[PDB]
Amino acid sequence: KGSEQESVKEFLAKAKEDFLKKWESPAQNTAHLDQFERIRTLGTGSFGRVMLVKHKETGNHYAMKILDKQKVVKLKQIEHTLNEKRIQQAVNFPFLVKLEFSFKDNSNLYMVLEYAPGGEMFSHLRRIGRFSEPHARFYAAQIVLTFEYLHSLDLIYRDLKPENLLIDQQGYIKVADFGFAKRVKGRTWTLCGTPEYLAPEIILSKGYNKAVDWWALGVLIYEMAAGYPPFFADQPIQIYEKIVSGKVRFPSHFSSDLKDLLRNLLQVDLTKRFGNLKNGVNDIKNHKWFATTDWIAIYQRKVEAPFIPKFSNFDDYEEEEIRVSINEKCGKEFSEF
Amino acid sequence: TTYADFIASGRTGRRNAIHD
Ligand SMILES: O=C(Nc1c[nH]nc1-c1nc2cc(CN3CCOCC3)ccc2[nH]1)NC1CC1
Repeated sequence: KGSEQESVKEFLAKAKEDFLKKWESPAQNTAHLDQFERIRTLGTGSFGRVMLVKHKETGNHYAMKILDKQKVVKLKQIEHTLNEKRIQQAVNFPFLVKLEFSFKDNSNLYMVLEYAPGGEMFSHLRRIGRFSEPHARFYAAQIVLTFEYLHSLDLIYRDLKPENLLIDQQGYIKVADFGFAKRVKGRTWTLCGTPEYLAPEIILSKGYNKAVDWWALGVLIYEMAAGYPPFFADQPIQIYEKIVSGKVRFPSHFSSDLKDLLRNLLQVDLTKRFGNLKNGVNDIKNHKWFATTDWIAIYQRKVEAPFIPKFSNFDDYEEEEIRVSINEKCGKEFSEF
Repeated sequence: TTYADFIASGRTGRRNAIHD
C-alpha cells in the first residue's frame, strides 16, 4: 500500500520462519572452554565475569559470558537463563549481539558472544555527558527496528538501557544481554528489569506485554538526549514513586518534536502509549522526530555513524583462572542448555 | 541543575537489574 509496509510484513514473515526453526531445534554444545584463550575481563554480570577470549583455531575474538550454575539457581534465574540462550541462538538481526557458541561444564554455563570493540554505550554516554538529538536518533532508530523485529517473534526484551547496548567498529548498536527476554503471547507478570527503565504497569504488579519495551525506549531516548534519565533518585523506591506519578519534565533544550515523541512513549496509560496503538510501531516510525530517518538505510548500515570507537583501553580487573569443579552442579536444571 | 543532582546521586554507575 504501504508498499513500504508490505515489504516490512514480508521480511518479518521470512524472519519468523528462520527464527522458528531455530527456536524449535536449538543449537547446543557447540564448543569447549579449552578452545578459547582467555585474555582479560571485559566486565561482570550477576553470575560471573564476561571475558575477552580468542578462539584458538580461528583467531577470532569473542566476549565469553560465564554463568556460575549454582549462582543462577540461588537467584531463581534458571528459567530466565534458559530463555536467554534459547532465544539468543535463534534470533538474527543486524543490531542484536550474536551468540556464536554455547556450552557448559561441571560448574558453569558459557555463552560466547560476538565481540564489539566499542564496549557499552553507557560508558561513552556518561563520559561525553549527553548525545545531541541527531546522535540519539541514530541509536533510537536501530532500537525501533530491533523491537519491531523481536516483537514480531512474540519476544519481549525487558532490559533496555545503555549498559546493554554495545557500539561496534562501524559505530552501530548491538543489543546485548537476553537474560530477561521471553517468548510470550499475551501477558506476563515477572517483576524484572532495571528500576529507572521499568514501565508503570510493571511496578504496579498489573500484568504486561511488549508495551513495556516501548516505554523503556522512551527512557533511553530521554537519557541519551539529556545525559540523565527522566526518573532518578538515590533509592529505587523513590524512582518508582516518580514513574507512576504520571509526571515528567524535559530539559529546556529538548526540541518540541522530541518532547512530543517522549510524551507518547512515556505514557502511563497503556491505551495511549505509542507502539501499543492500532498502527503499532508505525506511530513511532512515522513520528515527526524521525522524519529524516531512512529506515532501510539504517537497516543495511549505509548511514554514517556520528561516533566511531577509538581504534590497552579496558578497566583493569584482578584476573583469576576459571575453577571447574570435579562434580557436575545443577545438571538436571540446565539439561537443555 | 538537574544534571548536577544526577551527577551527585548514587545511581550514575552501571545499574543492576532487579530480580524480585
Ligand atoms: O556482554 C557483554 N559485553 C560484550 C559482548 N560482546 N562484546 C562485548 C564487549 N564488552 C566490552 C567492554 C569493554 C570495557 N570497556 C571499559 C571502558 O568503557 C568501555 C568498555 C570494552 C569492549 C567490550 N566489548 N557484557 C559487558 C562486559 C560486561
